[PDB]
Amino acid sequence: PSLSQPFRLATLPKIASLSNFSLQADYVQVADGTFNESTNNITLGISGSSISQYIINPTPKLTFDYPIPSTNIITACNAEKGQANKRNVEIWAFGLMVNKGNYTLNVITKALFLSQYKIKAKAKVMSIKIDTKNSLVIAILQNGLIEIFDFKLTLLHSFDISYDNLKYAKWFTENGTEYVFVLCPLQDDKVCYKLLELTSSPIKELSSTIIEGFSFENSKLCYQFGKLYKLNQGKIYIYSLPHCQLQQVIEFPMVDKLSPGDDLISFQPVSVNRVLLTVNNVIYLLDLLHCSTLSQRELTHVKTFQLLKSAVINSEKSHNSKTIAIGISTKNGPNPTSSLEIINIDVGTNTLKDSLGKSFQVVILKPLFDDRVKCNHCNEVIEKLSALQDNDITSFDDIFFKELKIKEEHYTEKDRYISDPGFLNKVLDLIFGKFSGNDYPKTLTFLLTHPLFPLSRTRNLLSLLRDQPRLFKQAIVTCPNLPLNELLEELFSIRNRELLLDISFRILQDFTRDSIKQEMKKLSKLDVQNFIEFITSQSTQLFQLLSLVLDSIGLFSLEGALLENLTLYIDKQVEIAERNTELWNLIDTLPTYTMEYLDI
Amino acid sequence: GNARVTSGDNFKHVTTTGTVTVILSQALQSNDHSLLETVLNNRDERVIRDTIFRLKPALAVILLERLAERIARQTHRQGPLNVWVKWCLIIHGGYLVSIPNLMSTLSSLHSTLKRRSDLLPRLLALDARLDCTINKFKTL
Amino acid sequence: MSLWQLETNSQQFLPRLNGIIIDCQVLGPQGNYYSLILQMTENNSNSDYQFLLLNASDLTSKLSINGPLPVFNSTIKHIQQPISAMNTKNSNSITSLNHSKKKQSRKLIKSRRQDFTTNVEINPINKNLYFPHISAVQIFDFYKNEQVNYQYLTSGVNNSMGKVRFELNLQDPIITDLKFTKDGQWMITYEIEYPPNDLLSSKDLTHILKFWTKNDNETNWNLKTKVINPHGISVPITKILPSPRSVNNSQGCLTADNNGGLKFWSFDSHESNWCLKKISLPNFNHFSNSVSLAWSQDGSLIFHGFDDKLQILDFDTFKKFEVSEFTLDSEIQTVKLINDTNLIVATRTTLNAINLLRGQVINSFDLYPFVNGVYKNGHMDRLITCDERTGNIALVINQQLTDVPTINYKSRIIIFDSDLSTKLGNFTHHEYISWIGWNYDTDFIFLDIESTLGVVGTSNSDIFAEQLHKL
Amino acid sequence: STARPRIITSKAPLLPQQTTPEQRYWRQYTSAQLVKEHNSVTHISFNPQHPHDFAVTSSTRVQIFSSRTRQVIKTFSRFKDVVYSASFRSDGKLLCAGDATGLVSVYDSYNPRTILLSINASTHPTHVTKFHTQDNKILATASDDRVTRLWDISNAYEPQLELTGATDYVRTLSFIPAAPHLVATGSYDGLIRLYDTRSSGSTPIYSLNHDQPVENVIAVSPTQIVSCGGNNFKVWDLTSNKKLYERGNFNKAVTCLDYVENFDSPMQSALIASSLDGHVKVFDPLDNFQVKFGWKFSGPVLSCAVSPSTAQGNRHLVAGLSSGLLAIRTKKKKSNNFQRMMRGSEYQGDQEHIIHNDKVRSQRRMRAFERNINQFKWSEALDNAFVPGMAKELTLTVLQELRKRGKVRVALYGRDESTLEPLLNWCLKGIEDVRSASIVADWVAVVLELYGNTLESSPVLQELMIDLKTKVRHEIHKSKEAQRIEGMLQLLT
RNA sequence: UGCGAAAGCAGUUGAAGACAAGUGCUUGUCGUUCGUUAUAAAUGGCCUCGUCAAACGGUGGAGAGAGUCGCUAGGUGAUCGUCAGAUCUGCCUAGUCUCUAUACAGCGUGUUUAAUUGACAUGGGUUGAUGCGUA
Repeated sequence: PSLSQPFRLATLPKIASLSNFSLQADYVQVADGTFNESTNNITLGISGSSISQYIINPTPKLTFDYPIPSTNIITACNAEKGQANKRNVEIWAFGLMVNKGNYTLNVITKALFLSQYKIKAKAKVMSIKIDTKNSLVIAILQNGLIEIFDFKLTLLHSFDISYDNLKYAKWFTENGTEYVFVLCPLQDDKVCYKLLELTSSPIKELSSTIIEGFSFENSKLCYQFGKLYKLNQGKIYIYSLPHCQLQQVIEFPMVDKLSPGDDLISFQPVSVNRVLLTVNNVIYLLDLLHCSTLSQRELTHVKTFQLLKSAVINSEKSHNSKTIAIGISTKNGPNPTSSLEIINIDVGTNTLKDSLGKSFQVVILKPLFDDRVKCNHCNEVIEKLSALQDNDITSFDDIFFKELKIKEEHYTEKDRYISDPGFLNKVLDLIFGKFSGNDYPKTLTFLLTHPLFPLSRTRNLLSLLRDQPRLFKQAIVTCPNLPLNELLEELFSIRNRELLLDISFRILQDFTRDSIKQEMKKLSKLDVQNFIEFITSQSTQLFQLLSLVLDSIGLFSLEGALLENLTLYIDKQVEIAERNTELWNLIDTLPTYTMEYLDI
Repeated sequence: GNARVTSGDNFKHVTTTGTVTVILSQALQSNDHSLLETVLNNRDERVIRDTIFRLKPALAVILLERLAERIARQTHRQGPLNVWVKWCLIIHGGYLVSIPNLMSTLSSLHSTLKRRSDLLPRLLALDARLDCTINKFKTL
Repeated sequence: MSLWQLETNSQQFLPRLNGIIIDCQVLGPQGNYYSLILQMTENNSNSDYQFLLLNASDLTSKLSINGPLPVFNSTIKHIQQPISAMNTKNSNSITSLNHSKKKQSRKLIKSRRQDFTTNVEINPINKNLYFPHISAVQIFDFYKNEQVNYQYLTSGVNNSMGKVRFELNLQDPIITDLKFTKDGQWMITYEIEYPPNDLLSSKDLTHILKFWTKNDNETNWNLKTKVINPHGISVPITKILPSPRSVNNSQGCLTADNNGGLKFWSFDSHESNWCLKKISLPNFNHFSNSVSLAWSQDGSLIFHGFDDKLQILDFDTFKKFEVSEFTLDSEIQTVKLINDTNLIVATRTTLNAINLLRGQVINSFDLYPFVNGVYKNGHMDRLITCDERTGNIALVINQQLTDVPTINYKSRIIIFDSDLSTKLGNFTHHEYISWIGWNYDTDFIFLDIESTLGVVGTSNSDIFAEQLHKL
Repeated sequence: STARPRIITSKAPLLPQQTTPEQRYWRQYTSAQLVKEHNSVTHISFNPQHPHDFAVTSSTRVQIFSSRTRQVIKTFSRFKDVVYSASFRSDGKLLCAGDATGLVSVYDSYNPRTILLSINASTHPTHVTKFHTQDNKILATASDDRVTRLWDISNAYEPQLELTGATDYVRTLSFIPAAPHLVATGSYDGLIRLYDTRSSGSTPIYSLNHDQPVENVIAVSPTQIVSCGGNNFKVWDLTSNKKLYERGNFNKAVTCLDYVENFDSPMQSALIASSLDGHVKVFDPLDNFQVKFGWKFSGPVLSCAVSPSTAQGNRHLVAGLSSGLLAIRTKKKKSNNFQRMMRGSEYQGDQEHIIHNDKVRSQRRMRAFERNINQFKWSEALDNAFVPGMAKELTLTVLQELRKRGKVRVALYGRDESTLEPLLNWCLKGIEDVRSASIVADWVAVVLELYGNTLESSPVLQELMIDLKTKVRHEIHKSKEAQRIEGMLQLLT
């Protein structure tokens, strides 16, 4: 999963209503019908400027613009293509309020102006759904009325939810049937949730519930696949349809540090169990199922980025993992300028592989039993060691062995309690700082035998221990996770035969051929040639190591004169190798007249 | 019953005149066993080298597969065909390296070669015992 | 069984009985029924008796009776093999009886390896209980508490003839592992065939793997494919893990060696057989029988613990993910993820819970006082079990002694919620608990060396009627 | 008690190129008769009805071959110049043929004397004359005049329709099943033209580009049409009007093509395609048209055909050669007073309350060696192993069973040089094959350990061991070579 | 026996009592004990219910067999010999080429993914056992 660099769609006009960046998004309305996975067009309603359609690809361009007076605020806007009495047509429906005195519901039909209509709506138009199959425009008013109109804006049916001050309404299709659920605030932080099914009455109420403790003023809401997502005070609350029951609450520690009022948060969905969150100029791609931050991107050249809408992938059914989102970006400077920007999103495979280790959430052995049967303080120690004078070996070993009650200079099964990794990391830092040169404490010998030797210190350890033959030998035999690079570079630079054999054994045991083969390739050609010479002058793994060298060299690099010397040597070995074999197997594996003298 | 047996190594689904290249390329493309077999009948190593030298690299891969199935069915033809296999691997080494998958497309070679190589320690043990008794009575 | 006719010294036979006949009798006023006791000396760990009642008319089993027949890793309590003409693996000579009894008591008291844990499986579709008996599988219904079936899953001299004297030293193939796909239609078996003694090929064990299938109504598994020597020659298949439901719709499995190899097999409809789809190279010459394998529910990543190191392998690449390498204090026994988030890893000294999401160990519990060397490598696999919804369980057994050890044992179950934060429950039983595994409903079943499957889980007419019935 | 297990024949792991169920069925076209004809046989067709006699066009004559007898039963020699087709009508009553002169003659099949209708289609040669499958009356004709006239048997004087537009010779006509209106023609232009007879016609509805001269076009199914031209055959879909598949296994130019479906084979449908390279190969439409079998013939194959689906008797595969050779391959398919005395055996208990069956099914007779193992005749079971005309696989078992039973030394005690020779002679041959190499290695070691002294005093055995010692050595060399190749491969990868 | 990999790495097989046999001594034995992690061999081998013929469906195949002085590559013999070669128009092995009921092995066709039928009175007696066929 990754976030593409945003690319500008258009520059927002300099209007007073749009001067408020915090409320700027509410004034920009995106049509649901035209912005999806497979569409290349975006229809947008910019309050006080126009309602405009843009083509995204190959390059952003403006295709159509309907001017609106500056004094009007676009409350709802929706556009869908279809066939109307048959001609291919595009139906545009937008709702405007002028000073709250009058509400306008307008319908525009374009030949793919064939007709334009307008009526006075009873209240603020919040959501509009255009049914091209039935040629019906369905508008949701803030006073709870659901009015069904034809393309001529003739009212056909009107349904009231019995509640006013509606604040959220969303359309969704399930199994071929259209639905809508509406959230209405009540007093004492109570919310009326009602589910409606669209079909004698075309509208049927399926569920109605009252939700307690659900605040709107500081809550950002979005919905995806029967799940309603609420962001509030850095906690994401997941409610599930049809009954809008709370399933899970996700604490997002990054948002908990935000001072209330200065940070601009926008929250939209992008795929299954995956949402997009923006905090000022930083963008996050979150996996809510596993609680992981898939991808983070910072837009240094914009003060704030606000989401408007995103095209959502049905990843369980769609092989596409790439989608697009639209938001408002505001630049830095004394005269800030807002721009519409599109971001391409790679959601990923919706799989645990993507989320592993990227969680946005931030040990002492315990006896298994608290209480006639057969049995078969790290900080204090660190402080004591830290107080020691530099190059004081005897005190260092005395404190470490005596405090921890360590009996052997090498790790054993009886020292499991010491296996807390941090204490080892600190002690290793202590050993390095206190001691340098040719004399190191016997503690290091114990740590080198410790199976949990830190990976952070494994690098260059052979170089550090290069001075002392004994410690170096100890590292090879038991020091875990020694980098193969250092072993190999040391393997072909040593001339000592004994260290060569063991390094071979160690390299072979802990690494596969495929990993070793690549590293040998990076090496210089002289060194392999030098190693090859030592051969011609427990041998099992050493030969097998040479076979690895030969393959990494490849066909082209090998030289004939050197090859023949090898060709002779290996033949001698095979003749011997055969010879011992029959030796080994061998270890595992009357006359009519005859003359005789009596014994009397 | 009729259950299929198998083994772990079946990695199946994971310059001079007289050269017989022209007949060979056709025989492999059309899978003409009889025509192919006349080509394999010649044994002159100089001819073997020249044929494989001019054979198109793409066809060489199926040639190895075709030789592979011949060897597996008919053990006695191991010797004569192995020179073909050895030469195909030598000349077209570079191309074979740059192939997306080898185990699947040369599974039959690996299956055939692995079966023989496994037998080696057992046969050496048989050989040693025979030399023990043969030396014994020849001396006696 | 031989019926000797003493009038003419002739005989009639009833051969190929399930075991050697410890006892015979004629039970009836007219000898209607013959009552037999059978032993099944194949299972040397335990004395597996089976009681037969045959109808004398046609010599056919009128009533066959036997308890559950597990195979423990070692002999238990005071079991002694029967008396034979020679001392062999499966029998004791005249002299060897007393000495073997003494050695058995001394082994149970003095020695420290006390692993009697036995492999068992639970069938998803039917919830019958599958016992890998020597060279056979015994299917037992614990809801009804009876055996339903007994099928020979190997070649070998199984029931072709009764082994006697030297033939008794032969070792039939042994079913080391037996596992079912999640869908429950496919049965995977892993078998080791032992060559006879005193031949050239008397040290090359043969590793076989087999795939069987059956419909729900049928009662006999049918062998569908057979792999001889998977992963190479003489290289064991230490572990089998059937695939999760996501990948190939539960028609696949993973097999792991002692050399670090992973082989992923799948069912190909076009071929109509199982075929080796993916492979990892077991080439490095590090050998260890201690290997752990777990698969995430999604099927994307695989956890392979070999010796003291755990590796995260992507399923798509079948290679290390691009931290995947985790070192442990000692060799891993069991790797399991209780839920998609948490991975529970047991080493020989401790057990630990790790968050894959955070990559930080949460809880660690010390096991060394109880599990030090009593269990061989890989049997902790069968002692520990994990539910798919609630949490896991750890089973810890210990010898009771008063004033040197005594043969009697005491077991303790510990229910752990996910990530081992809290102990949901603690329980103690009075006998060695051999195996505890998760039945697919909420409850857990466990097996005792007494072969007892316990479960841990959440008017004149009225007189006239009587007189008529009496008559 | 349990019935005795049957000894399990050994099965070594499957080797490449195993026999497939498709091949097993097609190998049963065994009986081969080669007939010679005066000139190249150009076209072959099968009567759709019983007994499905097939007609072959050669030179100036048409010959009908009986299905059972496989010999000529009727001969049509009235044609003055060469003849170019012998398709039957759907009913099978009529036979239509063309001439170089261009006339099209319709004869009553099985009555060569009578001529029913004679049509002067065109002055140019008339290569293809096919009846319409759905409709009996309408007859189609294709000429080198490049117009595929649609004739009617009732009215012969003028064509019902005259399709045109082809810029080269038309030699291929196909009628799509379930769409009788549609007609498919192929020209050497490289275009397959599809026409609709319901419309006015004379202009193709659309053309499919084949890029090489089209030699034959066959409608495999109502939505798929396969056309063989040039060095490949490509299957097209009309709904999409694009090629689903193409196969280029052939070397020479495909010439003829035939299709058969729903016959008793494992493979539901078969597509046989002539090659002109002497090959005629079978493709499977259910498997993306992959090859499954092939035959080779002496010369180029100019016509192929297979017996229809409802053969109702021995099947036939027929191929035609330019040399005139015709190749046929066939898949062959007391007293009353006594009876009244015993009349009950027929009854199967249909009217009875209770049906009780206890008879055990008859098992296949067990071979001699199995009888000896079951009776514990170890030594004899070894002798039966090495008998003349004993299949190799069966012999390998009775060695394995005895080893598995643990009876190897027991089977070799009472033996001398006279009776040991057969075992070594097999071993002399078994050592070569990979499967028996391990087993022979085992037995050979034992007889040495058990007959060392006997070997010294017997000269014949000494030779057997020298010869054995030679071949075991030769096997070492082969195995050693295989290892070097195996190492050689690992270097490449 | 312990550990381990399967390979192996280390370590064992002691003492008492009693009986039998041969001649207090010698050897062998233990339904006797203590302690240590710690050849066999009493002539002695697995039941009956239904057989035979002919098909059909999958699974394997070293294919089961007969020819070709037709090619390719080897190995090698008898007698003579002026050592260059001769006659046996030499022999054997392998590959190839031609052909046949795939001719060969095996599991099933009580329902299975697929795939069957037919014959018989499954009895008693008499002759031949130097049986019948073949060299």
